[PDB]
Amino acid sequence: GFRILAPTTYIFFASAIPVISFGEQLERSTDGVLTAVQTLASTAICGMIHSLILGVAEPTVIMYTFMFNFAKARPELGRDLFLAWSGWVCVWTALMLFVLAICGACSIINRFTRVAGELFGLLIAMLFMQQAIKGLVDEFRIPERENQKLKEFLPSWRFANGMFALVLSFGLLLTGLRSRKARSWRYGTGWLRSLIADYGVPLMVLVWTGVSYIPIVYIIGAFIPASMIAVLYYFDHSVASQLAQQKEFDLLLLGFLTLMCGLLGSNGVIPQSPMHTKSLATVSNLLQSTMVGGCVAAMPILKTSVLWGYFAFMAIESLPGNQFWERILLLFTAPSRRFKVLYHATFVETVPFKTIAMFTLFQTTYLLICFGLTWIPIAGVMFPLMIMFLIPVRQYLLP
Amino acid sequence: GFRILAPTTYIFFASAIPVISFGEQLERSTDGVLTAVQTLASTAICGMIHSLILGVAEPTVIMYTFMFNFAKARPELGRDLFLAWSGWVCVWTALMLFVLAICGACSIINRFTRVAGELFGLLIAMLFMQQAIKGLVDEFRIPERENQKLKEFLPSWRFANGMFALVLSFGLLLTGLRSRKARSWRYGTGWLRSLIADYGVPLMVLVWTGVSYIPIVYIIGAFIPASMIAVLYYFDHSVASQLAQQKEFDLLLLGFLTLMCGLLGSNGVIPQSPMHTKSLATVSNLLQSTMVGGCVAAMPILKTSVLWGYFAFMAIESLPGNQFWERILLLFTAPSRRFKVLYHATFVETVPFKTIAMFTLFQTTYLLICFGLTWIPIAGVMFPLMIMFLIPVRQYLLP
Repeated sequence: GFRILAPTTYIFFASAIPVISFGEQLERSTDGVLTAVQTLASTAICGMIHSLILGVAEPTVIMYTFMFNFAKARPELGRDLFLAWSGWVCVWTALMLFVLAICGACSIINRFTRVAGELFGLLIAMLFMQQAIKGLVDEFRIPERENQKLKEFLPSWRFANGMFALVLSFGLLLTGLRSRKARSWRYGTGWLRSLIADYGVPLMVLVWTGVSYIPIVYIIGAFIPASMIAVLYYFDHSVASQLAQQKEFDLLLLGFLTLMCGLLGSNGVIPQSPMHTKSLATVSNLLQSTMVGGCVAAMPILKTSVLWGYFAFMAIESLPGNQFWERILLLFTAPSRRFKVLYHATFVETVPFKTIAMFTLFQTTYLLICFGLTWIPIAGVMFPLMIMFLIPVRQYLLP
Repeated sequence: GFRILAPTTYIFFASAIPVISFGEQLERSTDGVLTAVQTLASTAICGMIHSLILGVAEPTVIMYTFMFNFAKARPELGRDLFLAWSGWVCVWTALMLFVLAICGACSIINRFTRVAGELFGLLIAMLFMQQAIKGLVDEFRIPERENQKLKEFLPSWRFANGMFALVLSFGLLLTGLRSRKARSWRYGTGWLRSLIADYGVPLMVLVWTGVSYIPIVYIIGAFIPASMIAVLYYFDHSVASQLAQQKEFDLLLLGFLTLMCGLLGSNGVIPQSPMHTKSLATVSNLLQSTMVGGCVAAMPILKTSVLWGYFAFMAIESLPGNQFWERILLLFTAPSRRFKVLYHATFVETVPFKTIAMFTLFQTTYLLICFGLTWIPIAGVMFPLMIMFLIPVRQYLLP
């Protein structure tokens, strides 16, 4: 009992915050049509089923968002219909997962984790910090979409938005890095050290929210996002398999549920799976996701610019756990101080010339291409294919 | 030419910021009677004379302030008179320096620097961070002393004061520590590294102010502060002598000038002297203090909650350069992680038992005594004597 209780307590909190974050990310991105709790169901239901991985990632929210752009501008699909349009999209999505399924899943292991994923994890954090800055911008004049001619808006912008967005956001960022850091903090007590460390992010929810409160032809055309989402989730959801079953220690299934949660209103999350596994070498998803059922009423009771402190924080968190970022820094670094960096297991002796680390320029080029393309439609459609066209091919081209 | 130009450029900037800070510290503490520039003269005049040390320290401003409390509450001395009351105080002050002078100066070297000063430097930074927090508080409702019933005040408090005090203050603190830090910043260019490091504090003036703008029986009784100020300035001004003429490489004079700058409207500054000396082993005060004459018109042209980011920053800066603080931390530290701290030259092998480092409790007790006493009059008078009564005596008592 007490043994599984600890991982469930920890992982529940570390899973809910980005899920409710992506939730209100839909409360705002989708004009209120998709709420903060409707995101909680797409994790809690499936988590309670399983007969970590499971959650709602930002590709889910970004292609939900793009679907919103696909339906809202096109003449007569507008809104209100969208709720089920996700359903008929999840028909083709489910069937793509069914067609490829375990047969296609057998091949995934070799290419993606070794070279390619480092671009994925960085595009997520890139666009995630961007959609943290837009959230900083939201604490001034966006109230128009929220309401019209309201008492709040006037001098809560150039003035009160300072506190609002700025203070609580970055303050949460800094004081919340105490979570990742507090284990080896020198002047502290070991018995409670990891009490403040492990739960440091939601503890900083409470701290910073105490500081805050101190004051159809188209249905045929729906095969494209399904087919693409297939190749995307084969990367993410099976990276949960490649990362939960690591060297340190029903792959189809998803489709069955895509039709479900598509008809009502999920994937293998990249950061969350690894934290779940290390508990048993020093069952359990139902307890967490039951308390995510408690988080459906707790996002209610819970009842905000700190959130963007998360968006940016949780964006920054995958910087050190990303060797292509260590390469982007140690690429735009200097020549002479580079010698003082003696620690750096990724360079190694065999390629002692920094010109042998020169390619990173092309990983970067492909990423900046994909990011310059994500901010626009058509190409905001085709960003996983940019990965597939270019990166599986380059492996032979490399030397 | 170019050789002295560099130290004058650096030291001018590093000297003005606290001097103008203490200046408006008087614009506010002394109800506007003592301005930001009247503090600049008490450095520039004397600096131009000398035939670093010289400046205005916070003991000067704190006993100027206490003199203000001595005159404002007492029935008929009130205000406007105060300007010259400092003069007749500087009569007794000058004469105390004259009476003790070089004869008394001969004895100062042995006691203070070795054990006692560590309490001084910490009481300054303590009360300095406090008077940074009061400056954070000033960006809301203090406008009453500034004016009555003004357009600014209403919703520039719970709202616009957030930005005002909070943002610019702590933001300056963090980004301004780039000054002390940027020398060994790894991913940077060596040719300009110290350009951004050395001038990082005033460069952060410009950065954060670009971020800001983005939007008589009593005359007989005057011998007490003179006599006390004597023993105080014998510590500070001669610590400038003990620190400029260190082992790495007109002691009376002050009195003559005390009568001067007392009649019109200074000391050896603790942090500033050492930075001046290391230039010549790899004359000059007139150039700096001439450009402080330029800072008299530049505090004008210059023409603010960032300042308190300094008060607190410049308060924090003397934490690492203070072994009694390293002791206060490594005193309230933990037992088991203390062993991992292996770096710590102050503990040493001879006293390997942490109970031999136990006394710090009495240094601390005397400091918390003196700070609990500084916030009140009578005892806010007698804080250097608390040093003299207790600390010169304890040296024999110690073991």
